[PDB]
Amino acid sequence: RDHVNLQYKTLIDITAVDYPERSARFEVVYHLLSPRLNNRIRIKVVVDEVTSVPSVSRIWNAANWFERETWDMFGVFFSNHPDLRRVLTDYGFTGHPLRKDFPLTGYTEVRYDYGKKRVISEPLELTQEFRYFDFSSPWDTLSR
Amino acid sequence: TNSTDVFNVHHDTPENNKDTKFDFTEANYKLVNKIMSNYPSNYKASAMIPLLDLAQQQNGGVVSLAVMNRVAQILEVPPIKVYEVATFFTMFNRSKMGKY
Amino acid sequence: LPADKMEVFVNGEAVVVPKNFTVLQACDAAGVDVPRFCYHQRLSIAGNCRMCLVEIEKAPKPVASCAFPAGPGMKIKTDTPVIKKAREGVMEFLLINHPLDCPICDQGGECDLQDQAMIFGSDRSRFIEYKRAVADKNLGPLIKTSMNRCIHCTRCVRFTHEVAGTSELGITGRGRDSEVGTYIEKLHSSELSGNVIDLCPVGALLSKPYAFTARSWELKGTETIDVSDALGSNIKVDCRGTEVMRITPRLNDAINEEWLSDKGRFQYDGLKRQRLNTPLVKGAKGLENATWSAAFDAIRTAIAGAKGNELKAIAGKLADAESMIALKDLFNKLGSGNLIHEDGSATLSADVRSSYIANTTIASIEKADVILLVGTNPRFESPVFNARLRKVFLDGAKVGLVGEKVDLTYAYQHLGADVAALESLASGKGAFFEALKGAKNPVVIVGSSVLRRDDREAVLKTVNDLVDAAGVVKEGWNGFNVLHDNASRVAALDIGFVPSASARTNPVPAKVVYLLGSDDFKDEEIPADAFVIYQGHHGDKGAARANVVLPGAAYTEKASLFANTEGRVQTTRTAVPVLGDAREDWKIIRALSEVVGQQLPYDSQPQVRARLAEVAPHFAEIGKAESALWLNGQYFKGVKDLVAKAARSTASLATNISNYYMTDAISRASRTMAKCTAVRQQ
Amino acid sequence: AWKTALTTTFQELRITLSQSSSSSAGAREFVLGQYAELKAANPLLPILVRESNAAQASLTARYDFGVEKKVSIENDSASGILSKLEGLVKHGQSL
Amino acid sequence: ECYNPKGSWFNPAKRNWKKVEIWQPPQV
Amino acid sequence: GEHALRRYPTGEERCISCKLCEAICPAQAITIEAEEREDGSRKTTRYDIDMTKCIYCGFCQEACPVDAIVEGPNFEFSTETREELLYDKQKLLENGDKWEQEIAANLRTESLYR
Amino acid sequence: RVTDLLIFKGREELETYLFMYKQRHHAITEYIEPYQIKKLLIERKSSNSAFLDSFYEKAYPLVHSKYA
Amino acid sequence: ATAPQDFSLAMKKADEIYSGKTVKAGDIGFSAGVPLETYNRKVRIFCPAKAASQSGLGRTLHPSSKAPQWKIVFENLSKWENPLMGWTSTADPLENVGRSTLLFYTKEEAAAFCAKHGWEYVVDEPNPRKHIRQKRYLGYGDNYSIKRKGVPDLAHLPSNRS
Amino acid sequence: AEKNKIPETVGGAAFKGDLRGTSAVGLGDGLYSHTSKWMQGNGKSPMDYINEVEPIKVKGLVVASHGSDDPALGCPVEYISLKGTSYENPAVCKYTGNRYYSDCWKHG
Ligand code: SF4
Ligand code: SF4
Ligand code: SF4
Ligand code: SF4
Ligand code: FES
Ligand SMILES: [Zn+2]
Repeated sequence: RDHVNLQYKTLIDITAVDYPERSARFEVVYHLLSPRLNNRIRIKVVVDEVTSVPSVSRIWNAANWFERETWDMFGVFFSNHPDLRRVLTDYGFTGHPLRKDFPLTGYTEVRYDYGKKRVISEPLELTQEFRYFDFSSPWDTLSR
Repeated sequence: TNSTDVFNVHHDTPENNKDTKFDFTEANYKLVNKIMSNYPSNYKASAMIPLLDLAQQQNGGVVSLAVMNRVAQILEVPPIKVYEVATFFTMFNRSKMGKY
Repeated sequence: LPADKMEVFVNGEAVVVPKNFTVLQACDAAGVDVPRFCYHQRLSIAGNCRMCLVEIEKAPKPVASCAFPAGPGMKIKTDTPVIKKAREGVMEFLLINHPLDCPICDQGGECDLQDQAMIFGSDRSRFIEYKRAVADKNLGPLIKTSMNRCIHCTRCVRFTHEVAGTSELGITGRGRDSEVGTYIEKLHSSELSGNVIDLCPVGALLSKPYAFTARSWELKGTETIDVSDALGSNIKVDCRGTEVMRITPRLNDAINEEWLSDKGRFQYDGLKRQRLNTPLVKGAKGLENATWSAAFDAIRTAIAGAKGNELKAIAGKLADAESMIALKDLFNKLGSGNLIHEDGSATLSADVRSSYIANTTIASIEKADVILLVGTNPRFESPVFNARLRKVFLDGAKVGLVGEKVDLTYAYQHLGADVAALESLASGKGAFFEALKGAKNPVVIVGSSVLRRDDREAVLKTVNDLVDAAGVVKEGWNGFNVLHDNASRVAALDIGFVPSASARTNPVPAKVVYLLGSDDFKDEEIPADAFVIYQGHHGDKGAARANVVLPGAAYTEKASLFANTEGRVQTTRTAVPVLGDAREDWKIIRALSEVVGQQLPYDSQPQVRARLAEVAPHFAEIGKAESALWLNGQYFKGVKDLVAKAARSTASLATNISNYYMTDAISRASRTMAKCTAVRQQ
Repeated sequence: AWKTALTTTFQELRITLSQSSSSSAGAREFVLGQYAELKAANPLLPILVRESNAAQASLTARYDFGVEKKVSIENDSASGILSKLEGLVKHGQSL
Repeated sequence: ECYNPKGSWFNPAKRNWKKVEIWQPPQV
Repeated sequence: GEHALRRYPTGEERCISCKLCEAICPAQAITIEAEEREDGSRKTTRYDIDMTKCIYCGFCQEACPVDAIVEGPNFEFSTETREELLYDKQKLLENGDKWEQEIAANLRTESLYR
Repeated sequence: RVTDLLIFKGREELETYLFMYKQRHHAITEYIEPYQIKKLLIERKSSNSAFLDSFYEKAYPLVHSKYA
Repeated sequence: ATAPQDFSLAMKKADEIYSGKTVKAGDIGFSAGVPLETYNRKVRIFCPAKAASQSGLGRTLHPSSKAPQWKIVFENLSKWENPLMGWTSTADPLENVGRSTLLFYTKEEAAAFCAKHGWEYVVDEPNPRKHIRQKRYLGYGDNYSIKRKGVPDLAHLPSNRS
Repeated sequence: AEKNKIPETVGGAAFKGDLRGTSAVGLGDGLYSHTSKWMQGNGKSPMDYINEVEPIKVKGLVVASHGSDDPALGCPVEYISLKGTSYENPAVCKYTGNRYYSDCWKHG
């Protein structure tokens, strides 16, 4: 941020990518802008489920919500965060949805019951199941 | 302006069909034996084209299904080989032929 | 580079390969993938499609990898721009006369032509002329033809000649109007006919039962095994929802190279018909719907009356190892040893494994020099096994048959048609005996018909006499093989599902008979006043004669263990869920055991597998064939008096398979098999 | 003597052994030398010899009503195997 | 009240979309 | 707008059950299962579209090689129960019959551009 | 470390109720109602073992049952 | 087999530079926050075999293949038909997750993932594929060898006949 | 009867005695015909429509079929062999179902 030649005054976003094949599953990605240099830089920190990443909110105030979202979606803990709370998911949600091991539909479903005049959560049932269509070709080479 | 044979598959006809029976006459059979003597005993299928020409000459110019089956039996080969060779070459006529 | 191995350079990287490889083989070893259409590992090299062209620095013009022998120090270039241009040109020539039938082609998601067009072809065409047109012809009940889509590879012809051996298909014609198929109207007769459909790259040959029903991307594939026969062919069952849509083979060089018999391929049709969904208990009104508890109560009231050997068990062709060990433990707890297999070889000894398994592995039969087939038609019993016997015949092995004259694909010497000929051969009076003695790798294969013979003991003794005289069993090579026509036979022998000493010594009229999927029982097996419990998944002769019917899962719906004719233990997976109020068979038997008052120790599938491991250690080694100690001679020394007791019968060694397409309940339900049988019988 | 009585006592007899192992050498000697004699004395008795490479040698006898007694036969000479089978017969007599 | 799915109670011939034929026990 | 299966002028359905429209459907609103008809044609035994799951993108009209499936010009198709919004082959064919001429004119105009 | 994460998540669960993120009906549904239901439950001690009951109930025991 | 020489280079390099801290088996599954009955499900670690329709080797474990090919799959559960529309209905949350997204380069990677989450697993190795032609048709020359019918007998020669 | 009959093809675009590719749809309900599975009425089926249309005579051994009159407003271009075809046994366009036959092979 503060080097005279390199002035990345802006944090565009903070993101994580889950790689279950790796021992260090999560890759925390930082995107920055230098208005003076008219350039973009990407910073990656590779961690696992147990390790934590120090918060950079003191450097960029925009980080707070981005790190809260990363904690919600992927489960990456950010140390010394002012208040690390979930943002997007429903209240009481314990799973981290963007983890590759999380089901696309989730585990629970929400319905109103007439007997108990409350809106309640129940285990998932699907009238029509999600149809995964395997389109992969044996002859393709671009797949890494 | 296609030639005699427009079909590369067997076209059932009252003249040409399965029940039809073709066999070499005894003199033609002697000619068959002399033709075969030119090629080794184990590689007997080498005589397929001369035998098919002789059968064509006997049968009036048409190589029928009975002709192909008879040649295949004599050469101890699957009939599909004789079908393939009778279809590949031009002189082999698989349809009814005139006097000239 | 140890001796035979050489060094070759592919795209500037060193690869060590044997001398006998071609350019394509070394390219595969290098990790480079060459475009192919007509080359097939298990078929003769053709070289016609010309899509494999690569560059050799020595050669002026591009060469075909499949048919070009590799040489020491050869440099192979598969990415040079000339090769890219040649690939594109060949692809253009392949597509100029191809019909625009992709939406209506059942190869739509699985076409080599489309995929290699995308990868190794241009995106646009310059052809404006008239395309070629072909008229399709019937090749039988199982094969659909669209010869317009046919690229003139020779895979179907090469298969029909080299492997299937019916030699029905050929390329008739010259030039562009050259066509593939029978010149006459003929139907493909081999029981390996389905394999041409998989061998066909461009959907010209397609499966008529599986026609316009689904696309490839819609199907979930589960890798399982085929219980159609004792070969245990490895298969992949493709399912949409709760329905099995198609069955295709898997690669296992040990057992089924990559081939599947027609019965196994097309019997999934009979898995939707005549199905048992609910427990049925008999009343004055007939078999009627009942809950699991009520059926178990009726079985309890029935078993209470019976005692000891009055309880009798008959296992079927498709029963699995876990259900049989469950039924065995339950009936021994009740106090019964009357455990028989439906085939008719019930009393066959399970004492020594070498007696009832193929001691030579299926793969090792390739090295056989002389083969003797005793009382077996290997075509009907196992078509893929007959394909391998054809492969060894091609190498130059001499094959003799001591049974009835049958139409095996290869030529063989007919030693005799009756037991006396085998007796003479064992004594040493025979030219084929001097061939068996001379051979370094002699193989003797005895069929299941000999096992289901009233005089099996002395015939087996004669076969053992031949084994000892000709030395087919030696150090490093065991040439004694027994081919089985049923999946459950080897497993039943292994676990010990054999009548006990008391049952054989003092036959007792059964009062309660338990049918574990047995629809082929001999009618004398049930005394016609017995209380019959049928456990199974199709309604057939067994279910009709049942007081209580207990629904069970099929091989597609359960994870079960089966043993091959070679004894290799293989396991099924649950491709589709269980239908209605049906359950896994071992769970049914254990629940019945709790109901009747003799609770079985196991309560989970791994515990059942551990019990199987205890009864027979090889069951723990799933996927591996375990060698058998040659104890067959000591057994026949043990049974001296009995083999003398066995008499002579006025029967000739011949197969028991009347019709191949229908041999079990699933096949009998199948409509496709019925059409095949009607076509053969006309 | 007692070899005649296996049928009366045992419903089935299982000999588990390893195909090639030092622990199962005695079991292999027992099966390749006395199995023929035991079968000759008890023709209708099922004596099941089951083998695997990692299998652990044992001698199991099943009595009436599913009672099974397993005796480990590892690293025991062929004579000891015979003694252990005799003990199994005596145990069956006790039942 | 004109169009309803074929599995509806209103449909004259209501459809149970079962893809397996079930064995019918023999009479008496 | 509202979807409609179309027929050839002879009265034979244009659909050939390629199943591409079901593969391209972003919302997975189309379920198709087919068979060989007795004459020998590749025809669908089932073609149902969930209009409560449709997003009216028009991708299915783009993927169809025979112009069998089209999004018609009708936007008045509200219903009083959700079951009536689960269309099936018969309903879609009836909708194609009702709007045939308008759909044909629109397609003739649209063919020039694409 | 896993203990630390679990404690942080439990603190979040407490904070939701304490800060009125979750509502009264949420507390009724997820804690109070099931606990009261368990007290009010009368069940017959099944003579059948655990295997027999699940066998009678469903083919695949791993699938859940609703409104048991 | 040589090298991809693309983004996969930096991918592998990020793999070898970094590493994960060891934890007791099953501890991470509690951190995940999913229902604990999920880990009661059994796991099969396998590589798909080649489809018989196609001759491409990409999907197989072959040196040509540079993509993850080992899947974690869960056992199949009950499926039924919607009474109104005949759609396939299910209650399995883990129906398609393993097939669709759980792809691993090596069997040990999938085993590590399963042990980390606490799933019991059985690894099935693919049947080995060896590209060895048979001796009868080892090469193109073998098609037209004397093996077909033996060396030609010369007893038909006119000199030998007479 | 239909419950134990083998599924067969009439043979307009197929052969008279072939198997018909069939899924298990309608197997529980008891429907065994293609049209019964998807049409519950008593109206005229599209197969009845296509049968009513008559085969068309053409000259040559190959006919180009675009389905409709305009090539870009119908089925993909198809080339159908007219050899061994007559009014009683016409060739069929797989996309459209139109029937064609020619007398040219008989040298006419
Ligand atoms: S073979 Fe392939 S390219 Fe040819 S029509 Fe069929 S799917 Fe299309
Ligand atoms: S039908 Fe298939 S296998 Fe036979 S020649 Fe044509 S493309 Fe090749
Ligand atoms: S418009 Fe789009 S979402 Fe709707 S059916 Fe067509 S493809 Fe599916
Ligand atoms: S509507 Fe069109 S895209 Fe959909 S299945 Fe029919 S022909 Fe194919
Ligand atoms: S694969 Fe070699 S030319 Fe066809
Ligand atoms: Zn057309």
